[PDB]
Amino acid sequence: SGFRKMAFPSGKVEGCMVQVTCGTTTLNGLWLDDTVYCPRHVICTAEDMLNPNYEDLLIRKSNHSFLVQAGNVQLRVIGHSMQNCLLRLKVDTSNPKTPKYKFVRIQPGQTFSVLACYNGSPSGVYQCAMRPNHTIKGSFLNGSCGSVGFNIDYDCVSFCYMHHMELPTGVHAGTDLEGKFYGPFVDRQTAQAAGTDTTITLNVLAWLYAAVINGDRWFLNRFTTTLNDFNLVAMKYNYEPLTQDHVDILGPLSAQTGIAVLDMCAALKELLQNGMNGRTILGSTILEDEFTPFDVVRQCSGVTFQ
Amino acid sequence: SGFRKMAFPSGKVEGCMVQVTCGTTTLNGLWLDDTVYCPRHVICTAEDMLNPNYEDLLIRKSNHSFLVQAGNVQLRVIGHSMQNCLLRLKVDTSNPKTPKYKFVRIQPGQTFSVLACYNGSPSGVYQCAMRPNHTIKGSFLNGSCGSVGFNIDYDCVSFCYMHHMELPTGVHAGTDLEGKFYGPFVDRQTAQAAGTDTTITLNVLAWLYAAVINGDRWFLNRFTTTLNDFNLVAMKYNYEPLTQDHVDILGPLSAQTGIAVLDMCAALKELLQNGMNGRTILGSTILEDEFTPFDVVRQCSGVTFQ
Ligand SMILES: CC(C)(C)c1ccc(N(C(=O)c2c[nH]cn2)[C@@H](C(=O)NC2CCCC2)c2cccnc2)cc1
Ligand SMILES: CC(C)(C)c1ccc(N(C(=O)c2c[nH]cn2)[C@@H](C(=O)NC2CCCC2)c2cccnc2)cc1
Repeated sequence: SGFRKMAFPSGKVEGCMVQVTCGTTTLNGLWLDDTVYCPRHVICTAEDMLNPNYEDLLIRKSNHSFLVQAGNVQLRVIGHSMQNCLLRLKVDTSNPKTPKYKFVRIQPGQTFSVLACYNGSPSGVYQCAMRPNHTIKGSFLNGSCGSVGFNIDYDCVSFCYMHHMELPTGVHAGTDLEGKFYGPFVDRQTAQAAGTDTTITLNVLAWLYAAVINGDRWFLNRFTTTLNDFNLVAMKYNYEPLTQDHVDILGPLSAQTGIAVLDMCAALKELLQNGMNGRTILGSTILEDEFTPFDVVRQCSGVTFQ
Repeated sequence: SGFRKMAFPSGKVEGCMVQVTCGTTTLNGLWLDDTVYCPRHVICTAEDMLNPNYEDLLIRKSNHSFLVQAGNVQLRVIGHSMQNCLLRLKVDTSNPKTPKYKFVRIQPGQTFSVLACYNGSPSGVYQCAMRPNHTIKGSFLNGSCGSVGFNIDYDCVSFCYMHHMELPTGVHAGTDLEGKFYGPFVDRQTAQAAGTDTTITLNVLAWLYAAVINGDRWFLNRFTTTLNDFNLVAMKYNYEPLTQDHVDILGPLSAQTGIAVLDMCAALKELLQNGMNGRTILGSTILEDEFTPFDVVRQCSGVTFQ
């Protein structure tokens, strides 16, 4: 029993974290086989983060401009190239701890684990959702850049996020492992701000199903709704519209609990309109949107507490 | 910026997890040097968990009654002994991944990371507080027994918890790594239930200091309180009394923010009496008690956002 934000075990990623220094700037990098990936802003001067030209800054560097440290061992850089907002540094040693891995680009609403690192040293792990506005609600201090986000399936690490910067509201922005930013953000100091966010409806529904699996039904009702009628309410409460594709995704959870998706939508409509009346669901006084249907299936029992 | 429940990186512990089987019962064990630690209830029959006599059950076992598997490798048991509610199985191989480690008994209100494991395979990591009633609000399914809790300081793993059982309310009970239960619980099926819990006042105060460090002061006020006057209110709201020792612990956070401890206590008194009026603190609509003063110092910047 229980239901917590649960991260993946971080050991396979810990063995990949290194420190990269260029000039006076140090940050984290990710060492897989004979390549080290890191944010390209490692080459950026202090006095000009307002308007860097990365092509012009990088052509002025040699391989020995970069210092890469794996623990207390120096890795010699033998090549370098820019890919989007990442640098790829070729090193003279293949990481003997490289796990089976893939690079994936994750979609808004999907979750991943973050290994927060400083100076190439892992410091903590936590689970995050990619918000609809393409930010994450992380916990990062100066020098956390280059920390990565990932999911693990059958001992294969799917890397999906590298941290680049903090926005004015204290939330975080970064790229996939091809160096393409999530959202409309850029790697320079500008006035950019996160856009308005929205609540991830599919995840709220998944979490209400988790509550039923774990034995709680207090918030159900005798009503149903049409998709369109629910979406009229969702707009009023800044929830994402529900689509037929999202209804289909909830099929297995609906089958395990015997609660039709549109019947759960009617329960959610009532909770939005009337509130929770001082009660809790899975220990929470608010509706939670940072668990996906997959996360619920991963964590909950496959047998409902009827 | 940000503030999350952050676990320690789990890799040093992952390399210690093994599977232990006796008869038809399988659970997790912890392999350090040439010893495997696991719950002694691994030797307990299905048809008699109501009244096991562990001395009488264990004398009927040999070394080869126990099967220990580290990944796909079998470890031969060459000795066994009971220590309180743990079994210590001596094996023929010293774990080459044994980290620097210690066993510690943690006090109520203190936090630790849990590596949830099934069949000796790590599945997830999360951060927990030891409640005043000696339970934890974990997330554990059948077969999670033997999963461990730990903290990490300068690459030394301090193991503090091994999971034994789930109580009727869905919370979890276990032992230190000497096999002594936290709380008044026993390793058999009885009517036992968690006692009434209480809110960890020292942790709430630490988290209000975290909110000031991160830049938010909305909940402060112009009042102060005496320790005794605060404790009268704490009793009404099921908060633990504040002691002078706990005031002293808050010294460094008070110094970093310039807010005297008893002045923060006055802020907390007002929040208990008046509520939060629809506002949030560090993203939360409720007062949070699962971060210790040490956790706040570990995670927050050492420079207040003034
Ligand atoms: C060069 C530029 C791309 C503009 C950049 C500058 C600073 C940082 N940041 C670092 O900490 C860092 C830089 N180099 C090594 N570390 C911090 C940051 O984004 N500050 C913002 C305010 C000014 C510019 C952006 C930070 C703090 C906490 C978490 N994540 C990042 C990142 C990017
Ligand atoms: C023998 C006894 C000590 C009574 C015991 C029995 C079952 C378990 N439990 C297991 O899963 C297990 C046993 N052996 C290997 N796994 C589960 C459990 O506590 N059920 C309770 C209801 C009946 C008895 C107690 C469990 C579920 C989820 C999380 N944690 C534990 C533990 C202890």
